[PDB]
Amino acid sequence: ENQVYSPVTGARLVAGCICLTPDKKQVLMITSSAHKKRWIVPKGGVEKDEPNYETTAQRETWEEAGCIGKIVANLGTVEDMRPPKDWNHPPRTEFHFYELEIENLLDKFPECHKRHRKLYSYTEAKQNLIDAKRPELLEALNRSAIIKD
Ligand SMILES: O=C(CP(=O)(O)O)O[C@@H]1[C@@H](OP(=O)(O)O)[C@H](OC(=O)CP(=O)(O)O)[C@H](OP(=O)(O)O)[C@H](OP(=O)(O)O)[C@H]1OP(=O)(O)O
Repeated sequence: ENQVYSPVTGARLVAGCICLTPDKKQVLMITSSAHKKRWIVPKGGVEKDEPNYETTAQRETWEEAGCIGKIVANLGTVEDMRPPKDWNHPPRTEFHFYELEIENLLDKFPECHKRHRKLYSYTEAKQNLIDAKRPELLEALNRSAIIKD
């Protein structure tokens, strides 16, 4: 619709955040809208108007998790290497991830009724993304400044 794709791989361009607490013991996570039981991290599709990936990230973090913070690091890109449904390979999604230091969480936000939202230690957060079958999101988490204990 209004989405943007890599001119090389034709993959859909996404940006998101690893929203860490100030102490950096916990990371904010949200539930998928399609898969209502899977815990992921805030991200969404880049739109034409958006000048940089930081814009898409901070927007998507707000819309999806009602989270406000400053980007303290670029974590680089990870790919969603998901084989096409008629599989029985070019990547599906390129994600541009930033580390964000949480300044505030709001009780209202545009998908406050469509998603849940919780802070998880590195351990619980690792298992959640295993359960979710999203290792490219775990790769991003690992590039963060999160404490591993
Ligand atoms: O499920 C997947 C892809 P995967 O099954 O991991 O290969 O992602 C959907 C995405 O559709 P797709 O085009 O297949 O990537 C969904 O996107 C689309 O439907 C866009 P399109 O159908 O490709 O135009 C949508 O992703 P975006 O947030 O980036 O929009 C879904 O996110 P949701 O809104 O449910 O949180 C996202 O699910 P998830 O990341 O598990 O939460």
